[PDB]
Amino acid sequence: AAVPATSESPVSVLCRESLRGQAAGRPLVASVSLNVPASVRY
Amino acid sequence: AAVPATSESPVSVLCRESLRGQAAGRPLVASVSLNVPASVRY
Amino acid sequence: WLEGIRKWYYNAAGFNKLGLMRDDTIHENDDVKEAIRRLPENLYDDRVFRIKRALDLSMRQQILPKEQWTKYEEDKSYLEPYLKEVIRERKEREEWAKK
Amino acid sequence: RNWVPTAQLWGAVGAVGLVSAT
Amino acid sequence: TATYAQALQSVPETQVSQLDNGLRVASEQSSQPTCTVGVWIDAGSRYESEKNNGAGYFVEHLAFKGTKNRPGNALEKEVESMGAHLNAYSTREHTAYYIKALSKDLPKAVELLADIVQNCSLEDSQIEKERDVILQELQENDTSMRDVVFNYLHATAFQGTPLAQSVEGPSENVRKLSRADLTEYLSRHYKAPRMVLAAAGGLEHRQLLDLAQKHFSGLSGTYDEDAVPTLSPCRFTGSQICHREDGLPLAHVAIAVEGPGWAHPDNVALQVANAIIGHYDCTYGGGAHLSSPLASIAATNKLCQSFQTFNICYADTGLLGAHFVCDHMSIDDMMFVLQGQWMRLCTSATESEVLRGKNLLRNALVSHLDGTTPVCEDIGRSLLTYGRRIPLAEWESRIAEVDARVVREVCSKYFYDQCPAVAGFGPIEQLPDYNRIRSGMF
Amino acid sequence: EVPPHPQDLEFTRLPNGLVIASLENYAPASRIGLFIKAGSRYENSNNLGTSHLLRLASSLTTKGASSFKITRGIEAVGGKLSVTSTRENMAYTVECLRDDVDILMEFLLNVTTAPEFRRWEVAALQPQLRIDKAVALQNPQAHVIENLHAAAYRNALANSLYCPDYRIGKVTPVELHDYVQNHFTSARMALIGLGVSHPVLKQVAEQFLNIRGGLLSGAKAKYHGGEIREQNGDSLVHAALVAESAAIGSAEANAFSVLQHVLGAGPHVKRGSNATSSLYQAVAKGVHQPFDVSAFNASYSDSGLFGFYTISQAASAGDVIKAAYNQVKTIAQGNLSNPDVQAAKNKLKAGYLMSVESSEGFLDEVGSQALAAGSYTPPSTVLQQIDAVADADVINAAKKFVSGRKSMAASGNLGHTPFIDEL
Amino acid sequence: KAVALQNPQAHVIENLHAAAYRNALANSLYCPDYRIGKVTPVELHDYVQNHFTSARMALIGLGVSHPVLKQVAEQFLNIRGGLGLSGAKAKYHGGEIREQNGDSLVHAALVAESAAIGSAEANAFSVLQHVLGAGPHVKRGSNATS
Amino acid sequence: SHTDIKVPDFSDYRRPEVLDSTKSSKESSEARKGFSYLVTATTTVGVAY
Repeated sequence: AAVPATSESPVSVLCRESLRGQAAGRPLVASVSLNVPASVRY
Repeated sequence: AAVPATSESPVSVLCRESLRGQAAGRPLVASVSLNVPASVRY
Repeated sequence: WLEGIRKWYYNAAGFNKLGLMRDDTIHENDDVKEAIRRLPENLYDDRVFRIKRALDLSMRQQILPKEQWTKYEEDKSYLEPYLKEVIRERKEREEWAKK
Repeated sequence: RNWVPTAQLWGAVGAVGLVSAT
Repeated sequence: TATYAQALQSVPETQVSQLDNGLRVASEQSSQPTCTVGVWIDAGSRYESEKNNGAGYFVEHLAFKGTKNRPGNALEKEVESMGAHLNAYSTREHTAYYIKALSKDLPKAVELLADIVQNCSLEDSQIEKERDVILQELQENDTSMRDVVFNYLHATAFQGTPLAQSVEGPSENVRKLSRADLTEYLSRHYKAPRMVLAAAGGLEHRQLLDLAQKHFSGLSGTYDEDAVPTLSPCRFTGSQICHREDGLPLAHVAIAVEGPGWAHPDNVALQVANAIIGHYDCTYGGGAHLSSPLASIAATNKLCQSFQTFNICYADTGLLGAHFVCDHMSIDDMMFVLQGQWMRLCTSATESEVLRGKNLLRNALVSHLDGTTPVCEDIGRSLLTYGRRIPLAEWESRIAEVDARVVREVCSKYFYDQCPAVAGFGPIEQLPDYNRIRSGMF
Repeated sequence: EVPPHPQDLEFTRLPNGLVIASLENYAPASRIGLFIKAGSRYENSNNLGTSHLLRLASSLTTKGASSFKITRGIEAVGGKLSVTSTRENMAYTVECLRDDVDILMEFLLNVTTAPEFRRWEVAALQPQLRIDKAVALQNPQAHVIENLHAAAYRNALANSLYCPDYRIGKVTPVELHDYVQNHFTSARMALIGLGVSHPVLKQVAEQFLNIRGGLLSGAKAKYHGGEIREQNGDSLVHAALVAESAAIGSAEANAFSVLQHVLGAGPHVKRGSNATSSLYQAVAKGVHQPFDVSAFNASYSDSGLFGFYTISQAASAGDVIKAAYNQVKTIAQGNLSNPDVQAAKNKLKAGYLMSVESSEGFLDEVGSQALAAGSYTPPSTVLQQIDAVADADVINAAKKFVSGRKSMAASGNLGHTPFIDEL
Repeated sequence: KAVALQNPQAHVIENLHAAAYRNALANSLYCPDYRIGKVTPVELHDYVQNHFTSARMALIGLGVSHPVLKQVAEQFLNIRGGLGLSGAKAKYHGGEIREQNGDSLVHAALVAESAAIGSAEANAFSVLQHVLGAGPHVKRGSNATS
Repeated sequence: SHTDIKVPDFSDYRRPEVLDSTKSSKESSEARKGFSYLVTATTTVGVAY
């Protein structure tokens, strides 16, 4: 819709801090939109 | 070399007769040549 | 005085005033183009910048401060080993082409 | 190789051409 | 340790004898503890009419399914249990059945070939089972663009003659062929004077011959005089057959001029010429540096996935040319360079490229005759084609005498301003028009 | 007629460990092969694919001959230069008429001891890795055998003969130089020749093949067991089930070789029903769609894999696989006729002899024996050893398979392809 | 698929499920490469008729009146073939899938079968997850309580 | 099967000298090329004039 995704796709990490949160913790979810960048969580 | 390979490469079976001999039976071997088509046995 | 005239000539030629090294000024024929293609990243990128810097000075009809001129004694042939081999390879092919 | 004998008949053609045509 | 010339004389001369019924028995003795022995017959689809086209191929499916002495899988079990291998092949002019086995097992091997060749069962139910096997093989072969294109090449080059026929035959024949057709065919063609019992390996000619007398003596040496199947020459037609199918990813093209026939001396120079142009495929290590101009251009410019020259021989004719596989946008370039190369050999072959061709040929000849099977086959087929085994030293003499002049003259004779036969299959919108192909011949 | 051869094979081990073996057969052509302990098993996870690119680089510039010269010079004499790799060895072989062996030998020495691996030539070659691999992978068997080794081992023999996709374009000139320096050493090589004199061959090795250093080291291959499944939809499923058997050379290895022929190891008759193939007959009893099955036997220096390989319509994979397995089970339970073992031995013995009757087959065998056991064992002896295998040994090899931890790989529409724990 | 797969986590989670189950939950959220270009109109029509049925749906709404939402469902979401072509139990199998690709960083997941959602045991696993550590709470923190 | 493909009969179009499928067409090739090329040479002569 009106809101663009946090990160627009196209086709990093060098420290512990930037690495924390990268490990997955829940099952995967894939989203596709008409107006918004796709996403995959977990 | 002078002799062309059994099968020239480029980049199925419908009967039991044409299928006999397709099952592998020995470890794989890969060949590369200067003058002859490459091959992979087994 | 040949070595004496040499340093004189080097400065008279003046590509050093634009910051160029002698090999940056060679006429590009197919042998040279192949040799440049064979250069390692750093030598290729440096060459590109020196030429770009020289073209920029030329457009402004200006030259670098004298302390930045390429020095005769420090100019070295970075292209020679590559070009010499490219030429050797072509000669070899040309010999083979005769029967 | 075959070029002499072919260059020689091409030779001849030009010649006879000129001679005649001119 | 000898030189190349000295080694050619190292070769044991091939021994030939003939039984009263006219069967020829030939062998080449080595020290091999294994051997290959088989029967080569002057029979193939070129001998078939439209009505029984496919018969020989049908017989091939029955040959090892049981004999009167060894019904059903009996023959099979015997060959397998002694560790032997039984094979067969049928071309448009020749049929062969051969066994690979321990030399000590030669007597049994010769007995089995004899049993197969004279007492094959041809059981009605076996025949019906083989109909379906043959029909499935026809469907499989339809997926082989190379087999399709070469059968198409024969179909148009030799249109209207027995050589236009495929070996397998039309599907309708496979459905209708009867046991009677097969026996009539075998009756007229499987005669002693048209067969050669060949063997290569650790064996002696005397033992081979005695086994021949022992097992093939009753082999018919006379159908009579009303049968004697004789081949008429087959007319070659400059023509073109294009099967357009844009759904296939790569195009296959085969082009050829009429060749001389088996026994013609010209075949040596043509083989040298073909070796100069050579073969090629995307996996060749050579690339831009290959000696053949067609191969280097092809590799550097990515003109094809592959190509091969060929010289297919028949009794008094043949197909001399090349086959290539490429992208739909490269057909014209390939054809252009290929024809340019034929033209260049006709008018400008150089001594050095010709020596290279001669060297390639020498190496191909000797490396091919490596192992008992290839040598056994060379014996059997050669007696049928040349009437004798031509020794390596003779091939060497024939090769040595070829020079640039001979290559130009022989190539000019067969390629220069001659009508070719062309076959195309796949995304061939870009295959040049026949007139354009014909003008490329000069 | 009366042949001159038959001479005997000559064998020599130099002080540096290099073996030189040859046979003057007086043939018009000669065959020389340099066998090396440099197969893919010697790659580690940091340089996977290096030996594959190396295999494709035999034609690049060397110190004594340019890339252009190697090709033109070998072609000028109608010769051949080829590289064959197995998980354990690499064999550089050359072919030519006997009067040109000096030319071929020189190129062979340059390729194996003086390669330059020029940065630009190496870069230009990377794309060939993709073409070479795609050509090989058109054969489902290649997919399955490669995955089977990856599933069976934790390391070494686990490595593929083909470069991993992620490594294509990444193999560096340095990795190639190091691979050659690490493994192309005298103690790891065997120069084999046919149609050549031994003194000459020997002298060549002494002068040009004295390469010191490198590593004769090499981590044992750790059999692990496991399964890799490649779903891809083909109407036909290709599958292989194996267990660890025996290292090549051992006596137990001969029993597995006999077991393989008892079971069925490839056709003997064109379009035949495989009357004497124990595995084939068992499967044929239960399945009526087209299929194929065969015992599978792979023996290596420090390990081996034995089992069976099957090809069937997707819906019948499980039926075919279980049937083949049950048949090996009956053998393990002692059900095996001495006649069948005799038939099997006949097949194995004839098959072996036929495998070395061509110059190519002979060279590979000598070369392989030279590296695996630094010696030459003639046919007579091989047949003896085969005869020496007892029915009990066969039954036991079969038991080992049945009770051994398995490894499996299958590709196709696997909806009905059983997992190891369902067998 | 390529966009999703730039995240190594996607690679790993997808492979973990393929390794854990024999079927069902084993399936990837992303189309297998070999199937790209092969999914047919018929397979799509069939998938919809088999699963988009009233007994397999729930219409949820925010900022809307329930009667209206309800009436909409009754008039337009009464889809037969309902209950549709359901599936089978997911068979936990266990196993491992290793994807060698050279990144300087290795991503790995190790699991065992736990409990179906809803069950009480599932809540214990959820608690165990937070005892162990389930994601950061402080920007650039040391995860003192993980 | 592709083996069910046969080239249609062209006897109605063939020059008479290549009507016999049991005879070599090479025996008449020079005569056939000579005829067509003669038409070409004469034409070129008339055009040169």
